[PDB]
Amino acid sequence: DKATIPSESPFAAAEVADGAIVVDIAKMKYETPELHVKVGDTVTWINREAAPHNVHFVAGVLGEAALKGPMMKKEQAYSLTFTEAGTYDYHCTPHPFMRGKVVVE
Ligand SMILES: [Cu+]
Repeated sequence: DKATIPSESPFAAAEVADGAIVVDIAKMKYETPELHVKVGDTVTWINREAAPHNVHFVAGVLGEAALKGPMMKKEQAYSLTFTEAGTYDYHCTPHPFMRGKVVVE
């Protein structure tokens, strides 16, 4: 695999780690839709909206299986720690017009 999951389920926005890089989910978009990070960085998405949102990487992107992130309620967060260089596309399962990518250098 190319990422580890610190918390399998969402956690409170106010619990976000120091050093995490944050991507806000607001205005029905990933507000940083192309994020560039380094190997070993933790990316945290935060849902600012009432509707649930997640991040979803299809099979073969972060590893063999799809990574279907948990549904984040309003003011919840979810993190992934990227361990290998690559370009990792994702989308929102309930709202698949929402697209993003993490580029790990
Ligand atoms: Cu979404």
